[PDB]
Amino acid sequence: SNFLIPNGTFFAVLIIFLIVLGVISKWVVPPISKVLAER
Amino acid sequence: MSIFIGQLIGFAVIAFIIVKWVVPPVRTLMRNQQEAVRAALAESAEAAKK
Amino acid sequence: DLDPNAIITAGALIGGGLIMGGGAIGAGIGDGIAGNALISGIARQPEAQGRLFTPFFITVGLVEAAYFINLAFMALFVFATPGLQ
Amino acid sequence: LDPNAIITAGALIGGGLIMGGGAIGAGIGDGIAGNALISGIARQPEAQGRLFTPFFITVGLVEAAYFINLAFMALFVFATPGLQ
Amino acid sequence: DLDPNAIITAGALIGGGLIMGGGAIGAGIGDGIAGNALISGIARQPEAQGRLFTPFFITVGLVEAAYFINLAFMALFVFATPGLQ
Amino acid sequence: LDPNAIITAGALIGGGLIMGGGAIGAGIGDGIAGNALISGIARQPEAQGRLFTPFFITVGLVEAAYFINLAFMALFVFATPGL
Amino acid sequence: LDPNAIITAGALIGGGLIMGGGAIGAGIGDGIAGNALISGIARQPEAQGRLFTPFFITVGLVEAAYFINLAFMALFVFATPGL
Amino acid sequence: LDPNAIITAGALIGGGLIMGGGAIGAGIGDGIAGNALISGIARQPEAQGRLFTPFFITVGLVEAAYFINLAFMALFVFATPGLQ
Amino acid sequence: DLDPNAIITAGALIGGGLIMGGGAIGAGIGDGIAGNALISGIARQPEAQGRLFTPFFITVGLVEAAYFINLAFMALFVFATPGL
Amino acid sequence: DPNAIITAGALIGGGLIMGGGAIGAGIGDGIAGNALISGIARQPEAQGRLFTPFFITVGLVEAAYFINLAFMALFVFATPGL
Amino acid sequence: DLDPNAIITAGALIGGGLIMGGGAIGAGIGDGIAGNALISGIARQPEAQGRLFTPFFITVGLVEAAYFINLAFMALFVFATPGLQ
Amino acid sequence: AIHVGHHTLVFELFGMTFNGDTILATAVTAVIVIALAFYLRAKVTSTGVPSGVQLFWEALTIQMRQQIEGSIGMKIAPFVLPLSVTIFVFILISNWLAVLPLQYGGADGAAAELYKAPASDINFVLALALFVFVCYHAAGIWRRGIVGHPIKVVKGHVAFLAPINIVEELAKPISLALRLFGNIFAGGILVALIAMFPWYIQWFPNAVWKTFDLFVGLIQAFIFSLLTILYFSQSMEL
Amino acid sequence: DLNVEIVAVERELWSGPATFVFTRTTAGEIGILPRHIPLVAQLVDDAMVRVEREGEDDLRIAVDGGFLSVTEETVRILVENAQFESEIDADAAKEDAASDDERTAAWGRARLRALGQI
Repeated sequence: SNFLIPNGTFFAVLIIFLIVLGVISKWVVPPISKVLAER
Repeated sequence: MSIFIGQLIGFAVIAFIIVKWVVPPVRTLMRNQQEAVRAALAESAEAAKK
Repeated sequence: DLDPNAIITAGALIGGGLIMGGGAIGAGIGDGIAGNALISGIARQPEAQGRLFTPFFITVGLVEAAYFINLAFMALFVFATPGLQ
Repeated sequence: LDPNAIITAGALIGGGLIMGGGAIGAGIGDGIAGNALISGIARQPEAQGRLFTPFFITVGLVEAAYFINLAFMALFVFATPGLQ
Repeated sequence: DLDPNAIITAGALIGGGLIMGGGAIGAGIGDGIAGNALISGIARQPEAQGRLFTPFFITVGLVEAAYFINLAFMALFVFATPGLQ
Repeated sequence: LDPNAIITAGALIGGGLIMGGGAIGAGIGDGIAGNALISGIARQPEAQGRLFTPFFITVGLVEAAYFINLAFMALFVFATPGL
Repeated sequence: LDPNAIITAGALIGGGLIMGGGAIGAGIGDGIAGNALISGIARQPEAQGRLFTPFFITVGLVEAAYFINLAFMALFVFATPGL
Repeated sequence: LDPNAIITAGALIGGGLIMGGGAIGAGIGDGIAGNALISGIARQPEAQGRLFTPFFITVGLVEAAYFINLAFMALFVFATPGLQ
Repeated sequence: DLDPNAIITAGALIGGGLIMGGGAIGAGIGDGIAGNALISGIARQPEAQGRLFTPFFITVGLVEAAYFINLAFMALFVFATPGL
Repeated sequence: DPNAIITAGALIGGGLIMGGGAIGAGIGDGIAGNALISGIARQPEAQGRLFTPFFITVGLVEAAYFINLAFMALFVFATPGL
Repeated sequence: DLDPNAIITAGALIGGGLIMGGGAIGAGIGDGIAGNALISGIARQPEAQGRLFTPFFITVGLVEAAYFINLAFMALFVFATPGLQ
Repeated sequence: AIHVGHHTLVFELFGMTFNGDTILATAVTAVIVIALAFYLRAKVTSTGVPSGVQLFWEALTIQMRQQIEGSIGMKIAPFVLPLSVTIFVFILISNWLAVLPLQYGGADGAAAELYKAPASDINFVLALALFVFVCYHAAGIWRRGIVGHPIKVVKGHVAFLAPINIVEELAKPISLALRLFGNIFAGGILVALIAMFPWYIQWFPNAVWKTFDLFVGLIQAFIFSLLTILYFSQSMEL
Repeated sequence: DLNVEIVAVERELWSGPATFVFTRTTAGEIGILPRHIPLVAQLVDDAMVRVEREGEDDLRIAVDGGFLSVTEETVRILVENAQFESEIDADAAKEDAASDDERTAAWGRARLRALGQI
């Protein structure tokens, strides 16, 4: 019940996402950009 | 239990449909991109040889 | 005497029914119109089809929202009815 | 007056509304998409096949809503929340 | 001091009327729009008549499809009212 | 509060809803079909006759739903189920 | 309270729904048909007369269903079924 | 629970429904006919004189229904059938 | 038991709400369509503005008039409720 | 309670007012925006030229909307006949 | 013998349901129409994408605003119901 | 019953409640994304033929790029691309994992899901939407200064419509979040409703619904990512 | 009545009053009457033009490279080439249709339409 109201999970999720973002920030996107520029 | 069996059968049907119809075309596109990059690298090597 | 919760839940069910009615009508009309635009564009020039999928999927996104958002609120009406007492 | 009676009456009316809106939306959307497809086929006779792939997506996007609503009827008539 | 089945049947009748009215509205609008497409095509390309019937029958099909489900739901509501005491 | 009385009241409200929906659908569909016919004739006046045949297949089908409404409305009002 | 009062109240609401639906259908259909007619006239003025033959066919049709609602709505408020 | 109260409630609901429906129909029809007229005049100013003749016809068909609504609507509230 | 005037007022407010809903829908849609026609005419032809307002205004009248009618008559529902 | 019934009717009426106003305003704005988008696409240099009539129409539509807003405010808060 | 708050709550939920039905219909149809215009513009001029946003964003904007205005007042009807007693 | 809701593995910390099920679902999605990233890094080969994961990642990057430059160039918004591609793959994996057969019976006559998509919880969608909201609001801020950002957003494209513009600055986050929630939440209900039928009749409608839900999840992920990029461009202009 | 002028590149073909001008533009069949709106359209690859006067047999012309230009005062069909029904020989119209070349096949189809074979 009371679905709309967010719990503390709101914060925790961000952490997870941020962590994922970090990888995509450095260890996924830049290598692929280098690969495409090289190609 | 019973609902679990029904859901498992549904998932099996979904997987069968995917492998039968959508997997072949996505695999074909993957292979096409692989062949395109292979041809590009081969043409680069041929240009170096020339 | 009649249970207050009973009448409150009846009103909530009517409200949720209206939510679905409006949301589904809007979604159907918007999807039809956007698909008409996409089909006409593709028919007029097939070579452009690849591009039209970008704006089209924007339109549906700006339409389905107005519908699916309502769905969320409908839940709030039916499953956790405010002032259910 | 059994409360479940009022609950069920409200649920029936709500479901009627749900399907009324669902059918209005689905019918009008499918009609509009089919109008586009028919005009396209008339303009380019051979385009018909290449027009199905977008058109069906529209249909898939439309019927979805209808299908979704078609479920809630059960949820409203056979599993009325808060029936008590 | 009232028969619950009376309220149940009144609600079922209201719901079924909503069902059938919405179905009729959708069917009529979609049929008219598809027919407009067909008539324009026939006017512009009379030779295309044989070609245009095939998609048109599809367009009406779905447009009529939904309608019949609502029609079918009459059986579920005005004769087999769920939740009837 | 006679049960059958509430039955009939609900049936009348229903019948009214069915007629409203059917009239809306029939009117709008007929208007759209007539618009197509008029535009076609205006662009190509000589095609008038050949346009009537498809125009009916549309209109002749539109009211197919509308009249159906009438039918069930009778079942709603004149012979109300559960009365 | 008198059940017949409930019957006639439901009849009034049903008649209102009937007449509103008929009005919406007639207005939309007549507007669309008139738009087609005006566009055609702006296109081919010499087809003016030739355009009224289809236009009226639509009009009378669009109005026809509408008038049926009247032909029934009065009944609801004057010969109420189940009264 | 006075009966005439229910009579008046139903009559007013029906009258409001008819008035709203007539307003919708008149507004939509007038807007559509006006769009046709405006486009026709834009294409060719000379036609402005001509287009009024068909345009004014359409409004007559539309407004009539609307003005009929009011009329019949006036029947329900001012002299409600079945009222005692 | 309940005061009859309570039911009368409730029904009158519902009727006024319906009248406003219908009038707003009709006015908004018709005005939008007329404005679409005017905008398209101006875009496709720059200087017809001086003429394009002559029909467009008429059209808006034919639309907005109806709205006002509803508005005016809705007052009767909410203030001079029949059979109050 | 007479006040309860009259107030419930008032809220339902306000809901109808806002539903109709929302439908009208949203669809009218969509149609006017369709006109403006088409005009811009065909005539990119008419931007300022096209703003004028488009805002005329949008202002009228929003005026109808705001009239509905004001009358909903009257219904819900200053409900007559309380 | 019914709780006045119960009747007020039922009325408030029905009103909110109507507000959101209307808002959903308006938003969906307006966004669909604007998206149709944008898609047609893209089909005719593939490079117009950017210049077509300033129109589109305006239209959607207006539309969305109206819808969301309704949203706010629906909450006002439900969570803080005027006249509730 | 339907038991719509009923977050499992709930706990409390620092006076605030946390939903264990959604946290687990987002953790699974994040670890899958990180595993794919590591697999790509291991099999990154520009000179050689790229691996399948490389094909997928470069396809996503090329797409998000194309839309970016179509809206605004990289040099203006270099960091948007990683953000959008992240959002995309994360949401897509979250929605697609649900297709797995993790539905069982609780012995109560109601179905239960071992893995429930985080988007079906308001917390996840709110987190994503507010993250994007802050991100592009700050982007516009330092694109045109703290003082000018509120002024431009309030005036919008046309100043005299200032009130309406303000509502949009509030609408975009909510519209970004709620829609996603709904798009997934329905599925959570739908599957549960599909559990009403027996297995020999439940298999088919569930099959059809999940087959469509795959496309639904893909479309919603793409829509959210594209709208994120689009709002980023809107906030970063002139 | 409206002034029909079928005109080719090399010379003028036919001119005079008419009551109806039916043809097949790219968008679709169009019939022009005396007060049609000004218009510019491209005839289909195998377009045929039928002209109807007040009580005279229709002229059916097979047109290649046709462009239709209607004005309130005159109506013109600028054709790359155009041949009338009387001069059109059925054997050639039949044999050259559906040939290897699209242009020649379209010309043959236009000739057949002018004759009536279509």
